[PDB]
Amino acid sequence: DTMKVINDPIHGHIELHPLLVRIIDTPQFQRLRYIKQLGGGYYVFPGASHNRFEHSLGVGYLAGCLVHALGEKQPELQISERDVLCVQIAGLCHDLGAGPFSHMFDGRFIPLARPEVKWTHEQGSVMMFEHLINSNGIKPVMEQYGLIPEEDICFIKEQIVGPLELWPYKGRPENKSFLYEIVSNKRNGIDVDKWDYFARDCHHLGIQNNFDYKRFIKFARVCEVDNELRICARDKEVGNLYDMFHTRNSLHRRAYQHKVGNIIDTMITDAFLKADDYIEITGAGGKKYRISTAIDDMEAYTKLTDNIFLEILYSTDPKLKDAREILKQIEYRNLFKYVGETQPTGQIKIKREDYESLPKEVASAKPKVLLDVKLKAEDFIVDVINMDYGMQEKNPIDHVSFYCKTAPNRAIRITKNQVSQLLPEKFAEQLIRVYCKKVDRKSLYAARQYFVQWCADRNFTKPQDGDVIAPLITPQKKEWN
Amino acid sequence: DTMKVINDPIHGHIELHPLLVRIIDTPQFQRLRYIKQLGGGYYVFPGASHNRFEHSLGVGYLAGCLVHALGEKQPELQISERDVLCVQIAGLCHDLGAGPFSHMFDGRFIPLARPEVKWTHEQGSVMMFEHLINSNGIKPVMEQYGLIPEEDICFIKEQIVGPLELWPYKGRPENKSFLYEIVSNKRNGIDVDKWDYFARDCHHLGIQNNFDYKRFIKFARVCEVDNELRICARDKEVGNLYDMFHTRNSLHRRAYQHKVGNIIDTMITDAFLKADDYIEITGAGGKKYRISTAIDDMEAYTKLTDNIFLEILYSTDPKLKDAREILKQIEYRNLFKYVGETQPTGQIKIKREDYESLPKEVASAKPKVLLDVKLKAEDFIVDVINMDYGMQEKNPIDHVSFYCKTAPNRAIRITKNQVSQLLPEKFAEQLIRVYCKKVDRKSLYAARQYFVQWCADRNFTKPQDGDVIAPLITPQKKEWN
Amino acid sequence: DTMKVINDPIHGHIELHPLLVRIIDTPQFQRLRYIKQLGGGYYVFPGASHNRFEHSLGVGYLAGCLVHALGEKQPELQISERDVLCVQIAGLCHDLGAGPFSHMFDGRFIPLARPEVKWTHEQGSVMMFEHLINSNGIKPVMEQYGLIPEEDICFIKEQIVGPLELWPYKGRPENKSFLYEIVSNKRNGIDVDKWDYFARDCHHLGIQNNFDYKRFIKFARVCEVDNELRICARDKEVGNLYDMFHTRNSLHRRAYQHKVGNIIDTMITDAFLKADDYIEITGAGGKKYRISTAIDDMEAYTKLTDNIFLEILYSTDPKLKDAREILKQIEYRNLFKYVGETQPTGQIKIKREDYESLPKEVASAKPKVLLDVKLKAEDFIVDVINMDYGMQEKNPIDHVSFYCKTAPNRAIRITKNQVSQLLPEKFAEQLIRVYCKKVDRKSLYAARQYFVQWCADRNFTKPQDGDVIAPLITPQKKEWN
Amino acid sequence: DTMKVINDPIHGHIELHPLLVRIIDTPQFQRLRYIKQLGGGYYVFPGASHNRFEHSLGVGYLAGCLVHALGEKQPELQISERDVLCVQIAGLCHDLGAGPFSHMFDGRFIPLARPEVKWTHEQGSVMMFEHLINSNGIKPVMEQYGLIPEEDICFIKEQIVGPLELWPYKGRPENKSFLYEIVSNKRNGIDVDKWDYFARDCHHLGIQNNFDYKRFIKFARVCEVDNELRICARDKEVGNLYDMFHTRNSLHRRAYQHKVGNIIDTMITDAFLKADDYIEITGAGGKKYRISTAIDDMEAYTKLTDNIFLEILYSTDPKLKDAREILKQIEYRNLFKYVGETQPTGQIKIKREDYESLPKEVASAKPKVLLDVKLKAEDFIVDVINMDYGMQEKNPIDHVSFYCKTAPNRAIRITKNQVSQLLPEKFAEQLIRVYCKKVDRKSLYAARQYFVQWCADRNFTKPQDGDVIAPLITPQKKEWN
Ligand SMILES: Nc1ncnc2c1ncn2[C@H]1C[C@H](O)[C@@H](COP(=O)(O)OP(=O)(O)OP(=O)(O)O)O1
Ligand SMILES: Nc1ncnc2c1ncn2[C@H]1C[C@H](O)[C@@H](COP(=O)(O)OP(=O)(O)OP(=O)(O)O)O1
Ligand SMILES: Nc1ncnc2c1ncn2[C@H]1C[C@H](O)[C@@H](COP(=O)(O)OP(=O)(O)OP(=O)(O)O)O1
Ligand SMILES: Nc1ncnc2c1ncn2[C@H]1C[C@H](O)[C@@H](COP(=O)(O)OP(=O)(O)OP(=O)(O)O)O1
Ligand SMILES: [Mg+2]
Ligand SMILES: [Zn+2]
Ligand SMILES: [Zn+2]
Ligand SMILES: [Zn+2]
Repeated sequence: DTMKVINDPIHGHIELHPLLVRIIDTPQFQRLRYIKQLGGGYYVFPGASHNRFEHSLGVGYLAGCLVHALGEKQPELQISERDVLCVQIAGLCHDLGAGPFSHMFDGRFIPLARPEVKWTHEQGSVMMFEHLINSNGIKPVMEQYGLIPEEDICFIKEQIVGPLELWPYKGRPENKSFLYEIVSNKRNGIDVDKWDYFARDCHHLGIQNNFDYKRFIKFARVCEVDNELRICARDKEVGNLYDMFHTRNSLHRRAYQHKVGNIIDTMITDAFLKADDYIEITGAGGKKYRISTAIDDMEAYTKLTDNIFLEILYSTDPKLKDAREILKQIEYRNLFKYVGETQPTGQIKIKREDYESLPKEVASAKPKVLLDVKLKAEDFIVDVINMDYGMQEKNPIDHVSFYCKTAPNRAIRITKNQVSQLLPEKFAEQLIRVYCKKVDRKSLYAARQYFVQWCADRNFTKPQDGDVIAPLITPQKKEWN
Repeated sequence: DTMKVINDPIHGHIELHPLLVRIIDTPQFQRLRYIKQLGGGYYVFPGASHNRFEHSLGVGYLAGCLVHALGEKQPELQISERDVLCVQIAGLCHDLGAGPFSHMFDGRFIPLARPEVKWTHEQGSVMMFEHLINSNGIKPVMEQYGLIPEEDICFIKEQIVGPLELWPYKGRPENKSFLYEIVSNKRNGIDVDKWDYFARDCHHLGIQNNFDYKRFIKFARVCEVDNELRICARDKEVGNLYDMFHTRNSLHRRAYQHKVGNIIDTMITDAFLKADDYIEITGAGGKKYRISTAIDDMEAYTKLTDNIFLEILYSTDPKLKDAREILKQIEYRNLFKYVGETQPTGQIKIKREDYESLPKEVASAKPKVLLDVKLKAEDFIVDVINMDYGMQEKNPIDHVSFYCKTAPNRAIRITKNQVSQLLPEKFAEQLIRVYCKKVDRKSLYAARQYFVQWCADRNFTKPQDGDVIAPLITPQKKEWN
Repeated sequence: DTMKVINDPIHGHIELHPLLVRIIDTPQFQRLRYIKQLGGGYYVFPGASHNRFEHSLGVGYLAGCLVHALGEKQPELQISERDVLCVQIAGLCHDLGAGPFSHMFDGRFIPLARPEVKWTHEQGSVMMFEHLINSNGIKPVMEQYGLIPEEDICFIKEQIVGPLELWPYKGRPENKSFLYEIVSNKRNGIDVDKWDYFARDCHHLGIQNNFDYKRFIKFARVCEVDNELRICARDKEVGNLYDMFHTRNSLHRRAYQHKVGNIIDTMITDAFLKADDYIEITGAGGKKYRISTAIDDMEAYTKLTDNIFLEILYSTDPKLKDAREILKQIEYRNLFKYVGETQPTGQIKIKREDYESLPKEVASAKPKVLLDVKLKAEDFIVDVINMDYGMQEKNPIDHVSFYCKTAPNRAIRITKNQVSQLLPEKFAEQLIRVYCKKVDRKSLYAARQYFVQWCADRNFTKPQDGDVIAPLITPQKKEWN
Repeated sequence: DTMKVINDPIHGHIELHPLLVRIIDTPQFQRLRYIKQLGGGYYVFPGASHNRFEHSLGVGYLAGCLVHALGEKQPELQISERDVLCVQIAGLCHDLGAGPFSHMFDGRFIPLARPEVKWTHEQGSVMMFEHLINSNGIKPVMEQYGLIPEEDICFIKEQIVGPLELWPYKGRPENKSFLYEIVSNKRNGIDVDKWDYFARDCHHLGIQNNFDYKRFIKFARVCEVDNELRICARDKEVGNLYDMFHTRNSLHRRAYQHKVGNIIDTMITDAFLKADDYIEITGAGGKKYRISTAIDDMEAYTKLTDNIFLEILYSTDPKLKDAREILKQIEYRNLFKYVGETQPTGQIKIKREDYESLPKEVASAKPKVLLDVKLKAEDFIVDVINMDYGMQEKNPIDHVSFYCKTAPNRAIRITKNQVSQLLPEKFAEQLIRVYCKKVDRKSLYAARQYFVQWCADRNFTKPQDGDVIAPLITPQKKEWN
């Protein structure tokens, strides 16, 4: 069979090898048509209707581009078409574990529904990949195209999830180390996955992207670093790399962590939690699963998509009333009310196990103001957001290797002070958003008082609108004035 | 409650008047989030994931822009903000009647499922608008903002569907005739609906748009034409108008009538037909409706979206197997095979009552060829496509009024001969596509022989691949040599 | 000496081989930075400030892209590194013969200044290329990078200008005929030169076209046609090809032949004609040349760019007063006034021999109206423009070869009747613009009367604004209603 | 007479009031067509051929957009069409004082040619505006459109250059203070000039823009701040503001201060210095001026554009030989060699009085390497570049006023700590680039040794490629290891 050409609004005309086509045309891959890339973000940015499917095509394409470029500039690397196909397949299949509304599912729902389990999106992708391969007879097509299914399937999985557990990989040896930096870069976070979603999300959101992946590809080489051949960027391109991470941060501030988008993800998750006992998804054998248990059976998970939303919204069963009602309130735009935003000060970090107690803290605050209404713990929502450069408190550029034009095969390192003094001094912070479920004027007022008092007691930052929303609280706070 | 700003990737930041927001935040309008603008086109162009929702937003916005422009350039027209709001509401609500997969529903499915009924997309939009209004207490909100519900609701409906069936409109008199030309121009098809979907579809498909609606708006005026005030374009802009329709035609040939997109629409429709007896959609009172009859109850139709596709796909009920299988074959990319394309010659038009007889005609033919495998009528699909400039055989530019720079309040007409000799000689044609449901090598060979013989017998145009797919048949037709 | 990466707003990051860089960094090439691509068009479209330099880079690049794609899809063509470099150089240098204001120079100025000489842009490019090579010691660099200067220099020139005097080319044999279809396609006009200026001019003008060269490249193959290996397009891409020419026509209608742009080209050409005796350009040995004779010495022509405009504009010598004044009137925007536009009918063409005589005719007509101030022939300008599909009366798609997917190695032909009846029936037409050098109210009125009467007498098309500018004249002609 | 529509690739179709058209169609304004926006940058980014003309149109337009938007949103500000016209004219004319290659002229050339005179670009623009007005009879045209020349010309000048001397402005009273923040914001640098060149320069450079000015305009209001009426942004837009300045910094890093671009500006400046004694520009009365003295006579400065470059390049006079040689060395791409880049450490700032002594410091350094060639001070170039957020050491966002959704007319302040911990800690830094005029391998090696030795001695930052370009020097510095 022959190659297919496909037209993508981001990358243009992409060539798809017949093996890739065989992989794409399976229920396991096509399911990605029914999962929105940005989930609840679509309910704030109406252009964001794009799905995981097209993004996956993009990542496969981009993975291919990088490996190809590397190969043509450096034939001594012995990059084979087999290598190219494996990196392409890895890029294509990286997101196969996506659940309903993408990262709402693994980031919000599963942690609340199944706290005992260790679930990652990537593990999901490996399992779903295995299921695709075994359910569609892919191994003989792989062999037909020069792949060796054992090592190569191992390699693809390793590209997606990391080492399956000092060279920890089995799919490829150290002299092909660079191949593991293409799809998901565990070392510094610089990969083609990011490059695709920056561009694609920007295209759909109506926000413009300022990162040029093509330039990066032009300037990329492979050099020896610690007895492995790794990808190195050109030294003077370091500025661009800092900008890339800045871009990432910007996209999170403007879109991915938009206050309303997040509150909508929250409400939908609440609906799924109230629906979990009663929704049935039929997997292997005819066995029944729940939304929270579909992850245990790939045939059921294959059928778990954004559809569940609509299944709940359109239901007539009384047992789903509660869930249904919540979704209906989303349609009427009767959302939880944003009360405010604050940050911790000094060294103070908030841990996830402390998240659960935060609404209790806010309601327990004691403002010295006349309050019509007393508010409870369940009236508040506290969303904690980690904003960083992808490596917690670390500078990812400290984990990038560079080359100089005068000696292109010699890897070097570049420190932050060698670049600019206008760069961040810290690379991680927390944003605390507080919302109130009671929508009346007085409850909202009260909630503002509770919130600002709470910020004052914990020495958090002064809310930007503090002097307007709670003028009796902010002045009696040494700093904030 | 204040105005909202929304960020659209096509138009940028749009202001939404609180009345519009009240209309948008209803189940009848939010419903459009679950219907793909281009339906089956998404299975060919992976960027085409956009839904009717954002498009309706865009059209409302642009209607607003045009009316506002007309108003600020010519205050003597007495355009009120009430007029602006009514025009905006009409733009927002024109597609309220969209069914699953947009024009697949009213264009393919409903005509086959219920041939006796006269259902149009627009009338559907009117009924759904009425339903939204009554189910959400909009009338007093309209009144709150200076609208007069009887006249204005009548006006909005008239803008969507035309005269509800001597000046035929009741919502506005002849001296505001131009207002009826903004949302859906029944006279020549030049309206803001088209502008939005050209721009938007081009953005998602990965095809670049070459029509400049902002320029058109800049050059628009209103002049007296036969005792009504109508929209007139600048004379010198006539070329652009021809180009617009050319653009329209291009999009239809590149995207909207794509051979695979159409066969996918055909298969989906076939599945919906096979599922029709068994799917239940709960409408008013709790009464059950089917996919083909949901159009009889707006409460039921509200819940009729692209979701059914998945409901059929995810089903386990044996009664749905047939339907299900069809959808599954789409997932495996086992589509009916494109055999070829031809056109009629001379004066010959194919009428709709004769569509049904075309596969039998193809199935008949005597290719005088080595007869491999015999094929039956039910093995063929024949799709007839009417390609025109929107007014059947008529030139729409003959129904446009122009003004010249030396006398901008004086309307004139421009004939085709006054423009260019490189323009089309005909403004309507028919396209005949033939596919075969038997997908094997020999069946395909056979189908090609039957098809070319059929083209020869009907004196149709010679297929482009004719000399290759049927080399024993093409020489027997002098005209083709 | 390594490759350089250069960033182009149209094509992105382009790689330039050291040989190409050596060619670029010469006075003969850098000269193209000082010559505007669209000449007078910048005085109508303020974004059109781009120069021939960047465009030449673009064409070199695209030429390379096409030949590389062909090579990798079909290794049996034996396309060498040398072939790629020669085609790139051809693209790079196809415009070396550009004169001040580009096509104003060879299209308007030289024919008026020296009607006896045979000057073309292409021959100018061959001459300038020879000069660049010889003045900068390029030949040994060519051999240093694997080129064979005699054969390859011949090949490059042939790519630019066509056969230097049956297989007429000496640079490459018939089995590489396809290489001659890349930079300048004399057979059908489909080349990378067009692709680049379509994209670039659109980028700068602020108008967009819908032609996708990248898609074309994806679908291009080389097949056998008449003992030649020629480039063939995929059959179903024929529509796009027709569209490509539509695009061309549109760009000419909107931008390249803009009425005001053309009148500015006319005025600048007049200033240059009036300046020719007095501007001195120093050529070889120190010999002096004029603007019209610099083409006789490449050392002088090297210094002949748009700069001359400013020299004339900034001059103080009385011998240049006339030239200067004209340019000054351009700065004050006192341009000749457009009076109107009309066309001839079907089978009769106006050939160059009559252009000179057209103003006398207009002034000669006797419009039965009160006109106080009579105009002479010298008060008029008549610009007639040939609009075609690039091959006079011919359909260029009749000269395109195609292949179908069932047999990609077999070239076939496709007729207009096989594609659509919505296409043009004719492929060439003439446009007549009339201007008046007298700019006062009464002179303008008079001019309108004369012009419309002239249209009436000659049975040309009715001017679009005819009933407005000459309401006393149009009633004498029944056909015009 | 009437308005003109003009098509700009950045802003689309702009309307120009007849007064603006009158101002534009003068030699003083049209002059801007012959001065490149980015000067020497065109010799690095080939798309950057745009001139000051189109940019000035853009700023006029945007100024109009902002004042207009403020006007419809808050009629209580009493913004008149007279105010709108005056702001448009100021935007239109802010750059009239541009010299050849824009900021090369006022930034490099004039300080070297005439260090005694105090010339700014802005004062230049004011003088040139006065000249335009007086030489073209603009005043009665101003009066014709409702403007009052005495007050209004003053207003325009004040908008460009600031107070010509409580409330320091005379053109408009304090209740129109916000009008002075539109074209050139002397308070915090947030103005429409920046918005336009960010967008335009990005469009031409092939760099993508990340700032959304339209969104800013939607969220802009006027509020009372410290007994003055100022433009305030919505609180939540604070992030966008920080990003805006980041964007600015990025544009300076990638394009405006590109090392090769700067060295090309440097060489051009030297050529102008060697040409100054010999080039003649004819000013008022017939008096002769130099490149360096043309600023003393507006009639002469009108004729001072990028043309001088070509005059020098095309000259034959022996007295200009040296100058000529320099330009020729640019054409052959024989440029001064970039040696390296470094920064001071800690609190150490380099003072401007010390710039001249730096090449001497570098040449005086004694690297312990065996050198063939010794270099002198005149062989080195040391470029010190101030990179900041537009207000030297200050955070400009500390000089921005914000408003909250709950009380849109109550201005507030927002501190850096209320926004993010990932923001710059410093807002100003110094960049030191070193180049060598000797271009042979050995001199370049030597220059590198001298340079890195100098960096070590001054305790500057370690050059990024230090260990590669100078491996015998870097180990001597503990701080660098
Ligand atoms: N004229 C066009 N311009 C831009 N994109 C197009 C055009 N036509 C189709 N596309 C898109 C749709 C697909 O995503 C991709 C490939 O389409 P296409 O070439 O029509 O494949 P196809 O499979 O239907 O034809 P075939 O099987 O005969 O090769 O490009
Ligand atoms: N920084 C941004 N840049 C571009 N678009 C944005 C940005 N932030 C949000 N958007 C989009 C999302 C929405 O479509 C639109 C409005 O967003 P936003 O201003 O955040 O409204 P909001 O309703 O959440 O805030 P508020 O109610 O306080 O005014 O702009
Ligand atoms: N950060 C950037 N982003 C986009 N384009 C850039 C950037 N920096 C430079 N450019 C452009 C300018 C040129 O057209 C092209 C090449 O520039 P550049 O990489 O700086 O080459 P260079 O010759 O100055 O460096 P070097 O010789 O050290 O390799 O890219
Ligand atoms: N069809 C077009 N599409 C886009 N831009 C155009 C088109 N035609 C012209 N332009 C540009 C060029 C100018 O910048 C601007 C105005 O052009 P145009 O409307 O033709 O002015 P004009 O002065 O020649 O006509 P007139 O004086 O008769 O109204 O738009
Ligand atoms: Mg809001
Ligand atoms: Zn991903
Ligand atoms: Zn529509
Ligand atoms: Zn060209």
